[PDB]
Amino acid sequence: GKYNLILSEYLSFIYNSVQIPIYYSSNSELENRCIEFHSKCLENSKNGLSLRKLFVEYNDVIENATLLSILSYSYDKYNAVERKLVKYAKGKPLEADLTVNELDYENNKMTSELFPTAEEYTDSLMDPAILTSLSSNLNAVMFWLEKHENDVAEKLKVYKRRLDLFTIVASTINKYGVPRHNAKYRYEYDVMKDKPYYLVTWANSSIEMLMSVFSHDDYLIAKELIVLSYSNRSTLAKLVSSPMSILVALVDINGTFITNEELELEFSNKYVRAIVPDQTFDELNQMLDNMRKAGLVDIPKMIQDWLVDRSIEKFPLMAKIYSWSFHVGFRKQKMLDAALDQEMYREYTMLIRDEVVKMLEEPVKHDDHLLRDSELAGLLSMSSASNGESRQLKFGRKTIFSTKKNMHVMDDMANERYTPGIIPPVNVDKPIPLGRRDVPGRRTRIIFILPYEYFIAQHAVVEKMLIYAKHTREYAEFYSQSNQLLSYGDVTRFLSNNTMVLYTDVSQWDSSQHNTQPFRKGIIMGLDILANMTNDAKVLQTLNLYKQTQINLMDSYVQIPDGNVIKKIQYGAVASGEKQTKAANSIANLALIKTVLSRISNKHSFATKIIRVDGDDNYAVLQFNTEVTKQMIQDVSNDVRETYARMNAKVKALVSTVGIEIAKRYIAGGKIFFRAGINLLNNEKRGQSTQWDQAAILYSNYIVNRLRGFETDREFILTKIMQMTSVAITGSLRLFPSERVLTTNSTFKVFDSEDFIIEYGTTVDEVYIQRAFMSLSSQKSGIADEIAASSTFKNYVTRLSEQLLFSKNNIVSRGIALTEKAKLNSYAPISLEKRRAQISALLTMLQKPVTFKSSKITINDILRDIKPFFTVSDAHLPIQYQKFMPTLPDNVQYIIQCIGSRTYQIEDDGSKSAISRLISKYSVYKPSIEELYKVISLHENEIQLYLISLGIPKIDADTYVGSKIYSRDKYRILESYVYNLLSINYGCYQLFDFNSPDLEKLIRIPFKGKIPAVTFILHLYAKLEVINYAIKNGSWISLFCNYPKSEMIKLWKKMWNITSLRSPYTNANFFQ
Repeated sequence: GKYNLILSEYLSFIYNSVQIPIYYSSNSELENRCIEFHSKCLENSKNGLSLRKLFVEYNDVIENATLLSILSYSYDKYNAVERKLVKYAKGKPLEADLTVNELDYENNKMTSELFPTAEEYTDSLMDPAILTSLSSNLNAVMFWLEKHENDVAEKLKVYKRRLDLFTIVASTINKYGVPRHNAKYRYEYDVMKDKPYYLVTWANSSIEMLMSVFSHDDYLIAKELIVLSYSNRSTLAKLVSSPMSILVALVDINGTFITNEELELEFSNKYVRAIVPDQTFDELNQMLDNMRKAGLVDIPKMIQDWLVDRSIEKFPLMAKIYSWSFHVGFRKQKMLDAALDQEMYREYTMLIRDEVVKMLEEPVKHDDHLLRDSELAGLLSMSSASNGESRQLKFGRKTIFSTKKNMHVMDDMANERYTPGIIPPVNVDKPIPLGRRDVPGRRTRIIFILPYEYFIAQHAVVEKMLIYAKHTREYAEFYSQSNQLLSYGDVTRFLSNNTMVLYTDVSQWDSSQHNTQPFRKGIIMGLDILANMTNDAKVLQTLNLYKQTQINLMDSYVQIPDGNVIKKIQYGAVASGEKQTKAANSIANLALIKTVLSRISNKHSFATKIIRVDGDDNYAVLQFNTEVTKQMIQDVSNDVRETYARMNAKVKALVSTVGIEIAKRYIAGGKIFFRAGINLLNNEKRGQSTQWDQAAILYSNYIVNRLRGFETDREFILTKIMQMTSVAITGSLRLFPSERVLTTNSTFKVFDSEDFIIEYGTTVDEVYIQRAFMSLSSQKSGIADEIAASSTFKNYVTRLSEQLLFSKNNIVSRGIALTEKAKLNSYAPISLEKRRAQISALLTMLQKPVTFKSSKITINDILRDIKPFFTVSDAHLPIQYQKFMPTLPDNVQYIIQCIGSRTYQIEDDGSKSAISRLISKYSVYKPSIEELYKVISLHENEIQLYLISLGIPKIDADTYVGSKIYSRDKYRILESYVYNLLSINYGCYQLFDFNSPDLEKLIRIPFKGKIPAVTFILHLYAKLEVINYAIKNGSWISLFCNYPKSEMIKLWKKMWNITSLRSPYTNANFFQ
């Protein structure tokens, strides 16, 4: 409820020249009052008359109606930012030390000194790539400063620390003025030329950090980072983060959580003595010395202080610094510099070849259907296919330019130019265009943008590969529905005073030319063995074509931009951009550690408890037949590094007995930690999302950081959302959506009125508003239709269908057409028409609704029914689980202490149902949870046709439609679909154990009717209600269900007619 009020203070703060609160009500008479009040308000304003009496005269509308939005008319130039900033510019501007960076352009020189002409200029190295302005961020920060001006006690100190810091930004920015942005939120050469190139991006990173400062430690860290970042744009994050890799090895283990035979977390009071060889301390000191040499003082001191005792109790600071380092910004170099960095592998290539065969040995011999119809699968998959180059297309009677692979396939199929049998060359004749990957602290990487022939030639095989990984534990990232908690648990498991954990960073090795030969050689060698396992023409061809993509890649060439010219150098390293990138890289990293561990054994005798490959890291737990000593650790560590060295692998390999550190997570003191370094006011690249989507993404990012240990003041986040979600009617009229519009569960939801708690319309006004937004959920797109009617498109839909279906499929066919129609929204013209349509509708929608014949049922409606049948009563749950994830906020951590947490993902796609498995056994088609949901709920006779229409044998189709499993699936599909609509796998909930015995007690549900569907939703609704209460109140409640038996049948019917909601909030979770 505080959002609507904060919004007014902000608008009053920004404009000082009128505000017109717009209300609405499900009630008819009240709504007329709302209409009258709005009119009188506009009339008084357009006469310079007070609205004070009017607010009293319409107290009823203020008190009972729902605020829809706040109208704002201001006749100013918005140049107020220039004026407001001077009050804080009373400081000494920062002076960029143009000596800290290797590459000259990474130094905060003057924009002109890097681009003496407007024709050579490019924001490609500092572009915030976000749909919000630096001008806005400044306004937001000053607004908060004013509000917390008279604060007292500790709140004042927070204000004090922030006021200081903002002065640095204000002083430095004032020296050159505030960079004015254009409509596309892009900063041009005219504004930028007379100012430091990295000025704008730096301001965003600094503003973002300072509005996240609370404690004195935050201030110290933010101050050092904000100041050094101004000149260091390439090693600050790496320098600050390097120590953590060693620190984890230091903290002793006093009680930790492990994984048991049921793959679930379980507390163990075990104690493990961290044993660190003297040499490790030197390595740590060097990292510290380097930090000091780079101008860092406070941060190095803090680590140094921590090093006296190395207590897990005072470790939060080390973690806080580690997360903070990323908020400096991304390292955006020049394509060329990024690209430029680029007998013993006998064992290594052998393992890769063998691993390749195992993953496909069974599918190939049996003559798996997918492998046979692989090419068809690739076409269906094209949607989830990585982007390609911007080609010249022609649909129907028009010409366009698309970068989507599916569109290239349509045009190519039409003009008889579609030839998947022929896998284009990627050498000097056909140079690979290049995509990039920008991350904080690490060097920029390139991405191959190969033609679709490559994806199709690879999709089926990789999917089969991943399946093997799914049931293989070595592949931490893929194994089961497992989350990182299980991986965390596996390491702690065996840790004892006679075992040492060996972690290794291998990110550099993936792009090592030394690596590329053994790599492709191993995959192909394996492919040949696979071919010698079958005779199937379909299988051998798909198996063979994959072999071809590897050979073309063996010698690839790249189009590296160098100014306004596109050079072409011979690339000889394994870059990413393939379909097998993630899976193949995993196979290689695993092969690598297997190879290294095998070599070291010749000297030391250990036991391989576990071996793991997870992303850009790999690790293992070895057990020795004697207590581990510093000397033993030193010997194993040296031999490991030496072995990696012999293979010419630039990798960072450490050894410990208590912790580990890898890109996705780090374990220190038995506890689990996840870096909270997601940048907020600066993005990696520019996409095609809207400001609203971006606002929801920002909130989403804010939530993940907060859960991980970095908290940006919510008031600031709220203000940004206020700026980003606003809309302009005229040049002086800007409309700001209210809290209800923004937080309600609709197609326009941006955030939760209360963090970690998702609410659902529990009032008539909310339901009234919810239905209205849905009406204009999907808008028209003339262009999108032109192509839908285009022959080249129709043939495409029909061609795919005529290869999948045997009999008469329309349920599947209707889906394929609509799927494609949507698969075109990326193409700017189509999406752009949609946003404009959505906005105009939204502008009027905010004004007047009423005419909407509701008939669609959503999750909101089902819950709306159940609520009235639950009797609440205070209950009590004692804290019994020790905190294993320290950074978690208190309210969220409290739930875990009482009910615990999980280590798995809840099936929410329906893949675990028999029907889905059966369709997979015979068809390459992949029905969604939504389609399966509609299909399972059809008449037994229809299900038989649908299964057969997809190639399913009649004996099998008939056997299932009756079997007990078919009915069982019915519950599972609905259960899977519902979990999906409840975001049970995202946000905060994904952490909680919804089957906690402790939570289960608080739910008192008498089974008046043994109807699996109704019993399920009532229990889940009860669990969510109880948990949300704990999250917001710190205490518990017990829920008793007295749902009518007669009513249950009505409800059960409603359950099978639920419409899924699409929104920025929804997209934001998926975005993660």
